[PDB]
Amino acid sequence: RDKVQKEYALFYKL
Amino acid sequence: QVLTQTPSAVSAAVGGTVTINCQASQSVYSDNWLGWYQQKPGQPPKLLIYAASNLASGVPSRFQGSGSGTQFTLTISDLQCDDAATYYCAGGFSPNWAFGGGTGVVVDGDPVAPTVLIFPPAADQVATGTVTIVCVANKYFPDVTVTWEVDGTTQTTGIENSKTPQNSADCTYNLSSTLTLTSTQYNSHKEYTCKVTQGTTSVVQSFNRGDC
Amino acid sequence: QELVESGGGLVQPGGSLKLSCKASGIDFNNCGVTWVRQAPGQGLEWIAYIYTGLGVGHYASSVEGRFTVSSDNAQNAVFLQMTSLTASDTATYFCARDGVMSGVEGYYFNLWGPGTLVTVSSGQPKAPSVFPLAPCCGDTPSSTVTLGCLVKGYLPEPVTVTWNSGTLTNGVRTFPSVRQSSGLYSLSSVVSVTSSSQPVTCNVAHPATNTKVDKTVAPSTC
Repeated sequence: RDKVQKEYALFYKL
Repeated sequence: QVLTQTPSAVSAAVGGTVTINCQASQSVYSDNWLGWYQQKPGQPPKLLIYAASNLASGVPSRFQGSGSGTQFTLTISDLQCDDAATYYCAGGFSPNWAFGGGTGVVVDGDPVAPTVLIFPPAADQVATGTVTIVCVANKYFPDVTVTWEVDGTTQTTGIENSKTPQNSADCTYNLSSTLTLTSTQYNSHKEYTCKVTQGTTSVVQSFNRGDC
Repeated sequence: QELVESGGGLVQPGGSLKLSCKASGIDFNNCGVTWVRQAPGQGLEWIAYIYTGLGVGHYASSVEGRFTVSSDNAQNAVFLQMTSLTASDTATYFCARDGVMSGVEGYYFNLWGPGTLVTVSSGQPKAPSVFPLAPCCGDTPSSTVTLGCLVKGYLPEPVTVTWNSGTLTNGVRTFPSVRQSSGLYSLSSVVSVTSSSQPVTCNVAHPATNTKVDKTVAPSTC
């Protein structure tokens, strides 16, 4: 997970 | 969360500019989680602006997004008839999203006088004891008003109208007016008239019961 | 590159209903699937979310504990199980897919479905009564002519009108339905066609009652 993928995961909490 | 949207409805002319304010009850997770969706009647929403200020792929330059934190603004420039729809702001707040109340955008285009069509009840309508006369106003702008006259008497009940969305090309409307009454009443008269007035100009279309 | 939701229909207050969201052109592998419902004439409402990656689901407070989002990847499709329903749950339910785009735009709902309409109430279904709409037999015609069909007195809205089995679409005007005083809906659909030797028929369908009516509209009332 890169920058765009971590904020996405952190957002929905994966 | 709550994204209070203002205004709830706006009327602007072709080529004009409209502004829609989106106030959030709390700061979004980040400016990368605030977008604007365009929705037209009978269709699913469509992403228009992402990241609070980035033009979505395929969206024209007339749309601009601005704001941050909790105050956001949508600006539509060179307003066209294809922009006639309802716009929503959706903000992300970590686990869940939140949609604004919506803002209907009506686009004032070139005025067009309507054509009127009157439809007598089908042959097998009176058999059901209920008759429904249909009248249609075709391709027109500045909202019209419909009045039903039965042998010169203006009807006050049994009337219900329905208007289609604005045409994506010329802002025009399309309306249908139906007059429902008892089969006993439909036979007690002959002349049924549909009058569609656009300001002070009227378009009349009638039919005689003894001919259809 | 397409999505379709199915399962909507008339349901009683308190009953359950499982909605599905199937893909036809892409897959639900490592992406977010969101559900958004919209009551008739109301605004959009975020309800539930589920990430097909590792089955992470989120639900709005309005559907807290009463609904459930599923992601059975068999025949790539997402589901939405609704338990104790209420009148307020009546709305058109959409499903959207994220990650379709590249970059931050992928966070947002890129691909949407047409939506499936759910009606919660105790009313009893009733199929419509299609009637032809043709000019009075004593009117001046021309190269063209406008014909239509009247669809009145039907419960659970979802009525689909077409002309010539979906082959005649140019110049079709299907007006929005209107809920009458008796609680029954009714709409009309007219079409402008060039007079000739072609069959002009309106195909009225009412999935709630599982009925299909075809009314050949005569060019005149004669």
